[PDB]
Amino acid sequence: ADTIVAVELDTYPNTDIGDPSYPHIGIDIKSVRSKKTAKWNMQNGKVGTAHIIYNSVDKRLSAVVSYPNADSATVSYDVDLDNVLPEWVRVGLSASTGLYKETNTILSWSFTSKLKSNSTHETNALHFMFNQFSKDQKDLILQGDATTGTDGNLELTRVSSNGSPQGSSVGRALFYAPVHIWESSAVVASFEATFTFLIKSPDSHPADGIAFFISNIDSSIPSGSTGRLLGLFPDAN
Ligand SMILES: N[C@@H](CCCC[NH3+])C(=O)O
Ligand SMILES: [Ca+2]
Ligand SMILES: [Mn+2]
Repeated sequence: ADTIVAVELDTYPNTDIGDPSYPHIGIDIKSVRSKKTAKWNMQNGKVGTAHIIYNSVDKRLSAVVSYPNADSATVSYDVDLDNVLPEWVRVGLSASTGLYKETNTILSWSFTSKLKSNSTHETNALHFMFNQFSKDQKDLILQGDATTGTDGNLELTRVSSNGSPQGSSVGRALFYAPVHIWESSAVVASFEATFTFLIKSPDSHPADGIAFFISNIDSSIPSGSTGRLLGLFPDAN
């Protein structure tokens, strides 16, 4: 019942649900079966950076994911998000572990949304930036196992004191304020997101991934959306 648009950093290849046979980045429109993917040379224990951009003129959602000293991966999909998402949405980060696992640590997260009308000098805009997350983060909605304040970080999935990730975990953080991605007099609407992330696993096979998403405002973690479903989807349709 939730409507989900997402960019996925999928760390575990579930080839039965259309994943390529490698860690990849994907654009997901209302399904975990990415409309478009690109190989991603994920680096266990390194701080990666994800960038997501879109506008209403190009109607192209794109993402680039990089680490220091490495080539980047990029993926794009032509989609009019005004025909997918409602006029008001929330934006968030989601992550999961299954029988395979990893830390899903967010060190920073920023977002900008702009609606520009045909009115002279009439931009509407939201921008937030989190470089340091705190124990009691009132401008975030945390769902599932997501916690804030450990080392100034957002831990999307469960991690023990000692610092090792737990399997079968799922968590999300959504920005408190609803975001307006369309208005009747808009001539261009754009958003961008950036997050930095540290995926570390004691295992050779980490799972399952991190996603930036945009949903209906009332979105919650669907049942059984641990593991391959990334805390985003009720199933693999
Ligand atoms: N209180 C919930 C969600 C509502 C946010 C209110 N500041 C949380 O733990 O994130
Ligand atoms: Ca997967
Ligand atoms: Mn995938």
